[PDB]
Amino acid sequence: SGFRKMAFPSGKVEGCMVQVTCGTTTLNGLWLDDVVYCPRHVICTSEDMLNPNYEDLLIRKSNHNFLVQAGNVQLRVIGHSMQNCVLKLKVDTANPKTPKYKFVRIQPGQTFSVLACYNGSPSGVYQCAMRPNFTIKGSFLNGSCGSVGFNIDYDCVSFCYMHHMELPTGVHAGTDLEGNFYGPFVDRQTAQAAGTDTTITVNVLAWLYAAVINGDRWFLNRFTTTLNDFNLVAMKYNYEPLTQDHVDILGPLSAQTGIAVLDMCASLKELLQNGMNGRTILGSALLEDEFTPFDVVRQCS
Amino acid sequence: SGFRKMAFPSGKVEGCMVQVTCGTTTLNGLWLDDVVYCPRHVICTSEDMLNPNYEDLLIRKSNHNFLVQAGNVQLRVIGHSMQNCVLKLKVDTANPKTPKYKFVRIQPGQTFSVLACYNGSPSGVYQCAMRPNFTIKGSFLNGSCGSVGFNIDYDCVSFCYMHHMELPTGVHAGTDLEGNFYGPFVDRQTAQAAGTDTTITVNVLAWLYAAVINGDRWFLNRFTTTLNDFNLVAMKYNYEPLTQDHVDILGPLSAQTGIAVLDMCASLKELLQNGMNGRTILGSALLEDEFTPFDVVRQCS
Ligand SMILES: *[C@](O)(C(N)=O)[C@H](CC1CCC1)NC(=O)[C@@H]1[C@@H]2[C@H](CN1C(=O)[C@@H](NC(=O)NC(C)(C)C)C(C)(C)C)C2(C)C
Ligand SMILES: *[C@](O)(C(N)=O)[C@H](CC1CCC1)NC(=O)[C@@H]1[C@@H]2[C@H](CN1C(=O)[C@@H](NC(=O)NC(C)(C)C)C(C)(C)C)C2(C)C
Repeated sequence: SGFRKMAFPSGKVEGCMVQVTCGTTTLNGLWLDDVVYCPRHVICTSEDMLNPNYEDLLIRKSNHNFLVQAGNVQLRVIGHSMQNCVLKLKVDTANPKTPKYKFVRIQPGQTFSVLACYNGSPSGVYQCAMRPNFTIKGSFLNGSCGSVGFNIDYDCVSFCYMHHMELPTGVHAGTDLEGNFYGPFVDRQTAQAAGTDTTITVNVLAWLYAAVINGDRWFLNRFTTTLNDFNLVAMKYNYEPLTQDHVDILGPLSAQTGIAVLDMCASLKELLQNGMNGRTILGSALLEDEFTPFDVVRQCS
Repeated sequence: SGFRKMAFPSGKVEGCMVQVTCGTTTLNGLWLDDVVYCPRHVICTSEDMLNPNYEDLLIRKSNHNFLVQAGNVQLRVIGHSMQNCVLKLKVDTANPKTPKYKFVRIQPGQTFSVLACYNGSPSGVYQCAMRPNFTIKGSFLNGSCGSVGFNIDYDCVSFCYMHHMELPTGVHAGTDLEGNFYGPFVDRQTAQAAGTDTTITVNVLAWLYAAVINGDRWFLNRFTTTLNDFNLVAMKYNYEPLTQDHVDILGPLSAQTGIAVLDMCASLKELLQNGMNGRTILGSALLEDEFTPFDVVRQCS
């Protein structure tokens, strides 16, 4: 019983966090086998970041320009390369705490846990969703760059995010672990517009199913809608369109609760048109959209 | 920038979680040095739990009645004792992953991270507050008993909660790590009334300071109140009284933001009397009360 924003246990990732220093710039790195991954702008001075040519900046760097600290132990860099927006520092020692892992590039609307780190030391863990506009609403201060986002499936850590930058609205942007940014952003200190964000409709529906599983039921009704009629209301309230693939994904939850997906859409439509009128769902006065259907099944086990 | 419900990194606790089986009952245990701590009702059958005499039930148990599994390895119990509502199983092996640790009994309104576990395997981590009525609003399913709550300060894990039971409202109750329940509850399957809960006033104020630190400022005003006048409004809205000790604790946050504690009380009073009128604070449409002043200082670092 109960429903919380639940992150994955962070131990397997904690053992991979290191500190990377280049000149006067210090941030976090991810130590897997004998490679340390970190944002490539660790090689930049502040005046470099305004319009950097990373090829030129890196060609002027040597292995001894990179100071990597794994706790108390300093790791010797024996090689460096650049992949997209990440820097790969080959080190002399294989991380003995390397878990079974993969790199994955996630789709918008998917969730992951973030291990916030500073100077290579983990500070906290929390859940985030990749927004439809490919930003994330994290909690990041100066020094958090290189912190990673991840999911776990049995004994495998799927890394999906590395933190690079903060947007003027206080939201955050970064890359997959192969250095490709999510969204249209670039690692250059220049005006960059984030797209207008939207609400992740399939996640709101999954969260409504979690509420029913936990006994929150006041929002249900006997009406129904068509998938096409629901999407016309969703468009008005800046919700993402619901597809039949979304309906199929919500299959197991609909079967467990006995509430057809299109029936739950009718209840969501009324919540959008009427509001909640002083009531709450799972302790929230807002419609919550950073729980995936998998997140609900996992926690409501 | 940003503000999230942030749990402590869970790695140090993950290495302590084991599985304890007694007959047909299986739950989680905490393995520290050569002792395994778990809820004492692991020795109960379902008909025992309706009105158990734990002294009689335990006197009929032997060491070989306790099956402890640490991952793949089975731990041999060489001794057992009962402390309040916890069972202490002495094992033949000292846990090599034992962190620096303490047992602490927390005050209501304090927060902690929970590592939800099933069959000795960590499932997720989230933040909880000890409610004024000494329940917690966790996320616990069958098999989660023995999961622990904790805080971390540098390299020391302060354990403060072990999970025992679910209340009919879906809220949760448990003990400190020395077996003393929080609140009036007992580990017996009998009607037990939880006290009427209240809102943790000092935490709401801390969260309002976090909002100002992050640029959420619409709720401020130029009014002020007296501590006595504020507490009269707090009593009407089922908020806990604010003490001068609470005011002193909010000192560092008030100094960082330049907003006097009693000035923030005036803004909270207006939020209570008027509502938020379709606005949000730190992404919430409700006044949030499970962030302590320490939680804010830690995350808004
Ligand atoms: C990390 O590298 C770190 N050391 O933790 C750092 C985190 C930020 C939080 C303040 C310091 N990231 C950057 O410094 C990042 C590097 C330059 C500029 N960066 C920013 O995050 C800037 N944002 C920004 O200019 N955003 C746009 C370009 C306007 C959209 C800050 C103004 C927040 C510093 C680069 C390469 C993007
Ligand atoms: C744990 O021991 C476990 N194995 O995970 C278990 C968790 C609950 C969640 C359903 C199983 N806790 C108990 O079984 C606990 C043991 C008996 C009864 N318990 C309950 O949690 C019951 N609650 C309850 O009766 N609450 C009161 C007494 C009405 C306030 C359940 C009805 C939820 C099983 C004891 C000793 C309290």
